[PDB]
Amino acid sequence: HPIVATWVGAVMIRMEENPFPDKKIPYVVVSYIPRKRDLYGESDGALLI
Amino acid sequence: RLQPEWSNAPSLAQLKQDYQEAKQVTDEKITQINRWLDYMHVRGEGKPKTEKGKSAVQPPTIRKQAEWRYSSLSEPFLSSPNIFEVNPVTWEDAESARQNGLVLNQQFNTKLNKQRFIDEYVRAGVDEGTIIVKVGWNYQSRTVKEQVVTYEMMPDSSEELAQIYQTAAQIREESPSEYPEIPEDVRLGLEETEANGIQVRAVPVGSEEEEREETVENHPTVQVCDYNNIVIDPSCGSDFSKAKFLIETFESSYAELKADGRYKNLDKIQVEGQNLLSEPDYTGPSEGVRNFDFQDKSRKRLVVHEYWGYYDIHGDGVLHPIVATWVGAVMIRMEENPFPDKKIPYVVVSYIPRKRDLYGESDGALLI
Amino acid sequence: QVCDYNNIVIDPSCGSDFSKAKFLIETFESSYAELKADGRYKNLDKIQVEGQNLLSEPDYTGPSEGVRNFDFQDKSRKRLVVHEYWGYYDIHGDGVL
Amino acid sequence: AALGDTATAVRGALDAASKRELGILRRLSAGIIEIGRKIIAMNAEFLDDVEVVRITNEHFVDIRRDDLAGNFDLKLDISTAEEDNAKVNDLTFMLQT
Amino acid sequence: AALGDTATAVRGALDAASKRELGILRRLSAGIIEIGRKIIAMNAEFLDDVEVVRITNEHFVDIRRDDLAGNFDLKLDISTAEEDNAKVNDLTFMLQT
Amino acid sequence: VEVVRITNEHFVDIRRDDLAGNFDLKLDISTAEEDNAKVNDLTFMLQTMGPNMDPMMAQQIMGQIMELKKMPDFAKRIREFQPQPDPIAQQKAQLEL
Repeated sequence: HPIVATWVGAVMIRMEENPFPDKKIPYVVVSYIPRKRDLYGESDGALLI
Repeated sequence: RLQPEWSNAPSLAQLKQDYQEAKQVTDEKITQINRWLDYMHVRGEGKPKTEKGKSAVQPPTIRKQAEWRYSSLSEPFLSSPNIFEVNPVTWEDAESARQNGLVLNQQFNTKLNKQRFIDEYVRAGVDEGTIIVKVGWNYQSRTVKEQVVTYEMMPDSSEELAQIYQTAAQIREESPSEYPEIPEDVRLGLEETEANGIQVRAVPVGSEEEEREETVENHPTVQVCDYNNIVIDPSCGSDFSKAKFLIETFESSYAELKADGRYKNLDKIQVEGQNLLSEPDYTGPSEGVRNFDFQDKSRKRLVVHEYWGYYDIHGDGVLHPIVATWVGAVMIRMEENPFPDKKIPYVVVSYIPRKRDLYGESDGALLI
Repeated sequence: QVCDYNNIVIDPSCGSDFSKAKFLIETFESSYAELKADGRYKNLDKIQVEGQNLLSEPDYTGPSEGVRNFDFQDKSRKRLVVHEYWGYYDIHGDGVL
Repeated sequence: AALGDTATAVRGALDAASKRELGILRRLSAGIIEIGRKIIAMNAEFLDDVEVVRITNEHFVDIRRDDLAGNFDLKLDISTAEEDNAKVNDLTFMLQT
Repeated sequence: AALGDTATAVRGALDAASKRELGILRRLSAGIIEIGRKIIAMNAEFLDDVEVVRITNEHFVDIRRDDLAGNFDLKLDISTAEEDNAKVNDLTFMLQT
Repeated sequence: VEVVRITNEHFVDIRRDDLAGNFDLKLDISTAEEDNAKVNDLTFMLQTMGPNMDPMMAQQIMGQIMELKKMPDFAKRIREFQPQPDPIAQQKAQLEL
């Protein structure tokens, strides 16, 4: 099930199911230059060193 | 036994037996492609060995070339609002054509990324020589809902009921999409209004019941693949319409397998086993990820083998299209091919053709 | 189908017409199940599929060299070599082809 | 070649380059078309009439059981803006005259 | 390349550069579109009808409970001035004739 | 029945003398420029043919342009369309009287 849990130090402050209308993670990841089977891309000037 | 009516069903021994005899062929091409890849990225044997006290610079040129071809290849697909375009053949068509075209275009636009897909497509094609694409269907459900109600019939007829029922009939006629969104009581009274006279009014009563599982997911799926986890019949020449078997190894988890309701014997897996440490196994995204795990028994990673192909299920000496899926030493699925077209759900495209061979050649295979 | 140029033999006396060539022979590769499925053959039960092993000189020149070692060991998908001969012949004694 | 000496003398180079790219483009297009045909075939039966209506907002068109992937009534090709413009221009012109 | 020898011989360089930039532009555009769709989905329910009316000054349009992020009735894309001009020109022309 | 399933027209009988044409068919490679030439010729010669009778023929031509431009429904509807005269023949009868 889609859940969210939030804590500080050693105390749990929040535990709940996902509250957004679409039960997904509220993040978006975009890769500038793609790599083979990897989320992170490559910077523009990665070959000019 | 999962198939009591199959006089001659394959056993796990024969499947793994055929699996071994084809790696002996695919390993050559895998090493060739690895050598090609080790040059566009200056790694391994592509890194020149130089003495201490002298330079070690190395200008990339294969990557230089590929960068100027990726976009010019990928553009003619994404430059348009939608990819496909369907036209009728004979005047009998142009309704089915329009409907199917609209459905397919919407599916590609929304459900599938199409962007990541096209990018990976062209990139793998350019710098590996061949593209494999896996086509499948996803269907998730079981999310039960509850609390039905009950309406009592009532023979009260009036003028407002006639107006509302006329409007609802007009809606059901010209905008069928919006018809289910009208209230349930007035809807059911409306079909009662043709079940008998207009007297029907359908006063509510109330009830409760727990049924009617909802289809949370029902759509197609398209994944590209990795070229290290796929083995094909090598006797096919270059047709792929005559290849007799294809084997793919991938990675999944117990919870995901259970959620996808297409498996049996799920309770005899012993998920405290594989540890993702076996030779022919899923070649992970990188090397560091080989040490990662979940230790939850519900999200622990497993390795699954799939075998699509043809076999002599009976003794008649006639081949039938079958699929068999197993993990570790336990057979999880054995069935005939379930897709409407009894073929292997894969598509293979060769970038630069070779004489009587499925695999192509990479773009920068001659610039070393 | 296009063909491979190593498995085809033509009458060499035709000059360059191919409308006067008298025979053409092609060697290809198939399997017992496929032959049975294509309903155009007889005597299929006297083949002894435990034979050829795809190891003969004029045989089907495979796609590569590595594939020569591949086989199925199923007796229904084992690979065979088949010769075909199209041409003209004096079936009767009339001396008419 | 000839990176600028005459307007025509540079047109040939780009022409040849594009003509060479065209073959690869066509191969990839064929692959995409095949994927699309498979997807249509699967949509034919796995999907429900109410689901199709929810999208099209038109009365459901029945399905022919003979073929499911077209091959008899559908022509499938990659759409592009210039062909769309051509179609619009043809329609406008031929309506107006 | 060819920083000035012929009007055509400089058009190719800028063309290739722009064509290369276009892919990165498209990836970033896809990211923005995804963000927008998520925002629409959240607006669907967290926001009140009186609040929407206060902005639109039109009678509230009901909401379909099946989908909240469109995916069935909305097409989302980046707006640009040239497309706006094209739309205006089409409207003007086609009204006038 | 197989041919009808494709053409959606009544089956045309077959001549037993020849089966590969050689008497009634001319076979050649089609190309876009020849298609354009044919369309242009049809359009021009329709637009300036003359007051020649049998408007059925003009309908046939126009339907052929539709079909070449890939709107078979419009093509069939036009080619089967039957013009109908108004009630102005009353004027001719009354002026005769």
